[PDB]
Amino acid sequence: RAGMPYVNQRWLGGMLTNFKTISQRVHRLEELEALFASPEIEERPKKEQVRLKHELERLQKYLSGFRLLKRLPDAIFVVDPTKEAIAVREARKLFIPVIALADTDSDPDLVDYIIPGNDDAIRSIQLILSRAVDLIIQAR
Amino acid sequence: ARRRRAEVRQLQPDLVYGDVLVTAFINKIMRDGKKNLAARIFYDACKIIQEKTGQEPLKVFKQAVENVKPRMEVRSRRVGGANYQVPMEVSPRRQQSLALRWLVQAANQRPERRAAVRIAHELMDAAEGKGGAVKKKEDVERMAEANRAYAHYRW
Amino acid sequence: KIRIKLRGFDHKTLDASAQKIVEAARRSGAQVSGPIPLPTRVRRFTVIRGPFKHKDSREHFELRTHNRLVDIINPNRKTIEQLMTLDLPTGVEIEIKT
Amino acid sequence: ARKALIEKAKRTPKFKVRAYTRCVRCGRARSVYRFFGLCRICLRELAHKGQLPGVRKASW
Amino acid sequence: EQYYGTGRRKEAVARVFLRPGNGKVTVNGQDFNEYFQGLVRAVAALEPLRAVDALGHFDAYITVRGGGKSGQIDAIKLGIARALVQYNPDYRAKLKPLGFLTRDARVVERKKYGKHKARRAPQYSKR
Amino acid sequence: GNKIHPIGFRLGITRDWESRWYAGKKQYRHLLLEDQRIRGLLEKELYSAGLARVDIERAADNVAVTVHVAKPGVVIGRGGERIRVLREELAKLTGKNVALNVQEVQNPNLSAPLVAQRVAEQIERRFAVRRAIKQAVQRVMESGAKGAKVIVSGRIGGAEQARTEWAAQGRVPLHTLRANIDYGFALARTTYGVLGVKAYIFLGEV
RNA sequence: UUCCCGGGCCUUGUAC
RNA sequence: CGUCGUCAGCUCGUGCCGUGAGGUGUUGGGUUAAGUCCCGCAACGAGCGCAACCCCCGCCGUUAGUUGCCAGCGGUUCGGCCGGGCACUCUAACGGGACUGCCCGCGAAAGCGGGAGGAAGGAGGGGACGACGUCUGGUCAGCAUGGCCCUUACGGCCUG
Ligand SMILES: [Zn+2]
Repeated sequence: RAGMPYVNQRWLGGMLTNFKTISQRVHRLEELEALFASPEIEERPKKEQVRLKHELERLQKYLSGFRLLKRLPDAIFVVDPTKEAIAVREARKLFIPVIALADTDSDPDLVDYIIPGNDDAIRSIQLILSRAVDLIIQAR
Repeated sequence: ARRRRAEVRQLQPDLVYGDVLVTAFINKIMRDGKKNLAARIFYDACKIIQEKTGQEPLKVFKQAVENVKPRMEVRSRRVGGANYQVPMEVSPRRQQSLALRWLVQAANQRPERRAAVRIAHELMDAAEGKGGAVKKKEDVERMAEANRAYAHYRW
Repeated sequence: KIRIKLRGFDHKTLDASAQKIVEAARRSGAQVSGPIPLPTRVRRFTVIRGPFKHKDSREHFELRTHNRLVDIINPNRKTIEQLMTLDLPTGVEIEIKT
Repeated sequence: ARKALIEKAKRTPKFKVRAYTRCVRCGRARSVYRFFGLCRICLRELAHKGQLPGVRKASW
Repeated sequence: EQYYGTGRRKEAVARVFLRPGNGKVTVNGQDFNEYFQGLVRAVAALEPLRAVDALGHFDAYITVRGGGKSGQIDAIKLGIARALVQYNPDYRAKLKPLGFLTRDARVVERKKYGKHKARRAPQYSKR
Repeated sequence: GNKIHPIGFRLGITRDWESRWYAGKKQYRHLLLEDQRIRGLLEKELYSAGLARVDIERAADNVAVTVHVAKPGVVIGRGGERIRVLREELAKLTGKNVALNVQEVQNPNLSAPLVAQRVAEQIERRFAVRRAIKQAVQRVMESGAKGAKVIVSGRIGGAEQARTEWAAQGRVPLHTLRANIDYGFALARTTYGVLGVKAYIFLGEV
């Protein structure tokens, strides 16, 4: 419910420091997605089609949402700064400001803009994220 | 085998009797892949049984089968370069295997000139409880249960 | 009443030649029997891959000949002149027998 | 596979039975086939190089 | 009127023709029993008949070619199965579970170079 | 080891026979012998021209020879005289009115035999082996050529011990049938013996 | 899968 | 060309760690015939590998019926023998079909157990295919070639 990308399955190690390599996978996913919707699929007998289906499914699961990033982002929003410490390190290394919904077991110093709250309790995340996205939409 | 369980092949039941034990028996009689000859031998033998002994030879065959069916077997074990003929339980499949095997070898062992008469005599005697196959079964049984001290080697 | 023999090593060019002949004949008036496929003949050569020893190598090669039949019925004169004129592919071999 | 041996096989040897077959490429006389007139090694090489019309790797 | 089935097993091919009648079977213009004379497995051909309370309704004309006697019988079996299926589809519901509508597809394996016959390696000793 | 011929593996599909004609058992041997003789003569002569392939066709008591050359200028000559004598040669060798034809290969960097003879000549001229191989593979890679691989046999730089060099880049799927991998072998003769060079080039699929 | 033979991978002591 | 061995392994690009040699990837849990696949994991991929693409066998269909075949017709000196017909087998070419595809249940997933439809059911059965390399492996007597050696002889021709 916004133009902003997201990562919600598993943070692949090196989405930022190795952005080009992951962009290669983005391109690959684009090419597959184009191919399956093309009238040239009558070649490549059924079994190879099934293999390509598996490949496409995997890339769709993992790389969905990330596809929107045509280049490096402008900021990062993380639910848990500790669970996603790798993303925090990458953002720090590439001078990308960090927004975190931290808790009692987090490091405040590693986040530029910190929201002291909860990481469990679905209600809390719902409220915070809803407010944030509403502020995003309103300011466009 | 290291992974699988080696599924048992399901034999096609015999035509005249509609039985699988008969098929297994005739298969065990087989040599050089001559099915027709083995079946002819079996049929002649059962006809001889019918003439000599009043009742149907199917029942006498089966009765001999569970007569010559053992329960204990001794198996070798290699611990510190020594032999340990531990007794062990036999599954019904294994029971059937050795039963049929002993029956056939004993049939071939008789001094009668014709094969059919040999197998018929062995069958009737094994049904009664005398002959080579029976004596061998009590042989293996007495070899078993005589070294019960080795039973701790569960294996 | 005229039988047309097609022999080849490559089945594709043989089929193309047979198709050309049948089409040309069919255009030229009278009907034809149609392409009759015949059992291909196979020659086999087993060799030793090694130049000196290891007689357990034994690579295989095959040479197969494909056959056709046309059997044009009710010959027409202009049909006849239509034959022996159409240039055949290089690989294909032709034979005519009444 | 001496040269002299190569030319010795190309003359009528006064009788039929003395005549035999030599490889037309290397002069071997041990594994020559009537159909091609080549030894097994030369046959294999030429088959692999694709210089034999219709001859192909067999598998069935 | 023609109830037809193919039947193929181990290189043997059959052609079966069932028609209403008193239950007379003939192969190659000869009696069944005479043709497979002495073969204990002959009766292994027509249990597809007795499975469906046939053997009293159908006269059979069989033309069978290729393979050996056992293959002959198996081809006949599959042929009659297919013909009975062609007669009335419902029979399938009671034929398939018994294993009569499957085409057995095990043939002679190709003899392989380096082996005596396709599996058996030449004996070697004194390692 | 002991990889098979990449061409012989694909005779059925993606590759085609060099010789295209039919003959019975009665006259197979004679045609094959004369074809071999023709190929020998042509390879001996036109080496300077940069020979690629020799196609032999027969239709009816006649031969249609097609020659793939890097530079047709050498073969044809100043006003088409050379070919004439060449024709005569073949006409003298086998008296069945042969019809010589010349075809020029587009972008000679994408023909394995040409790369092979080039590298062989480099070796014969006492070049540095490794550097030459890297240069060759890079040159092949520049002109599309989805894969390139070059192997040199042994006896590098007149050494006492033979050794394979080998170098490749791109995709070279030798195991896939639908590969269309072009193959070329050349032999180089030097003061210290013979060297073998192999070149594989991978061009698309299907 | 205890043992006989032949392999693969992961673990530990003394030399290049 | 043989063998390790049709064993499953051998590497690279970019990014991360360490001052550096280097490491990660390629380890751990599980599962496969497999570095096959899933999850976890500072790594994401790629190349040679495996698998697939190719051939044969197994089911069906469309073109094609002579030297192949003979179900329903008419003769037959009763043997497809003739007249006759491509229904069937076959013969070849082009395709369809098998994909854990559907259902029940068990698992976080790869998957597992059991069913149905099918000729075939969980790499359907074989073939061709041999990775980086090891073995100073084999072959100068298939051939090609470096260096030595002989050239009234170690060359060549006949009989035994
Ligand atoms: Zn030769």
